[PDB]
Amino acid sequence: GTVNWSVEDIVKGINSNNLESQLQATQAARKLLSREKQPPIDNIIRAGLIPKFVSFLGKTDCSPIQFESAWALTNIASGTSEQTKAVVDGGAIPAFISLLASPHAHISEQAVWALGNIAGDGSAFRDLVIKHGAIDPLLALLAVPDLSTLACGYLRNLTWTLSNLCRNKNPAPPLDAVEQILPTLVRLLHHNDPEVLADSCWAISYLTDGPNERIEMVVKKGVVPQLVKLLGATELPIVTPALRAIGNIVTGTDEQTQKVIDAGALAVFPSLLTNPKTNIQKEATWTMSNITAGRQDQIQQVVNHGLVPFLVGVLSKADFKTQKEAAWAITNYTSGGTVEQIVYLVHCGIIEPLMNLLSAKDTKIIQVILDAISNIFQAAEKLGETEKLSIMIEECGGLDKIEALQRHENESVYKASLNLIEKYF
Amino acid sequence: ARKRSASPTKKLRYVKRRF
Repeated sequence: GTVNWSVEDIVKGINSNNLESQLQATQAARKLLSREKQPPIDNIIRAGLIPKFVSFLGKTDCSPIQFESAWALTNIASGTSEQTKAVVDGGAIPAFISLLASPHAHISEQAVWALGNIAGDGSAFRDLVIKHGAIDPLLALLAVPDLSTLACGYLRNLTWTLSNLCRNKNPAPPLDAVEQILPTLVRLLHHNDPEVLADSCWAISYLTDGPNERIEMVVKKGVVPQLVKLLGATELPIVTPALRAIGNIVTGTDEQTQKVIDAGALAVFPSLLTNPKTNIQKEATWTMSNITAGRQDQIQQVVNHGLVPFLVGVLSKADFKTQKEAAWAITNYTSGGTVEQIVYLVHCGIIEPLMNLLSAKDTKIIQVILDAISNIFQAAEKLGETEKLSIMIEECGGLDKIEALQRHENESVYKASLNLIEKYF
Repeated sequence: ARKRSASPTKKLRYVKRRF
């Protein structure tokens, strides 16, 4: 019937002034564009079919052709930036926004999907979709007493499109649009569907990936406790975005970081810092590094939750990126911590893994480790116990690594190693 | 001790094809 048509046949059908022939040709185009391997998007564009599909989007009298053209244009817009641009240049944004209010649920869903692709292209098309007024009808589709009444796929597509409206920086989404979307996003963040939860967490992670004012916009809605609960979830697709969001939040002020701590986040990090998925370990160690850069009371809460031994463990054995994040965490700890907190860090066994990491090739991690060692030595100076620490480093074999780094190509490593050896060895 | 923000995402376009 409409299977395995040539683009020539599709064009002949769509060029006929018979709406039923046009519908069948558009369905053939949809089926061609829905094939697993290499859909002929470029051939369809070159045939000049995008304007015809956009015109069909407005055939209120023929809902099937609306649906077929919406599907075809969705799949064209799923391709390269040039193909999405081809869809946009045909005038598809306002037509899809108009279809958002269609009485046919499948057509409205297809329009949601298409606008999601368009906005997902980048910040320019995102903001253009916003300027055409998509947020109001999109959110109206979700203004129901109980989200569970909506079809699962429909709700998932709406959540994903909203997440794409929150995505990308340079520039970040308009502030008024973020404020308009956030309430519905919190409501979705309390939904029970794993995919909806994952995409809501991804949206929140986008919104928190910026200055402290954006983070404040998010945290003032009260989402941090729910984010921590989701941090404790079993599904990795949920934990990953939740963890990214929590990390973004703790990159902000001390008060926002304290909101993360007050919600019980630290209690989850024994598992996160031992998670078998390397990316979770890296992201959790980076989050810990930003928490240890906080106040001394926040460092103390890190201590009380027994997380210093887990940092020692990650420093001792882990993927090198995770070990680098752990070195950052240790240096921040030693920079902001009290003498008591620093000696506790040493008592947990940080020196040996920290010295073993000086064998790496990355210069910046070497500089970070040397700064942490300098801070620990200052702490030991205020206690007059520098010789015990020097003996601990020498027995470990770290003095050899430092006197070797004296000959490092980088100037900062050279000077820091020489300062350490001149002042304490 | 300064806070370190996340590294840039390398996935610059998020789109979905309907099969």
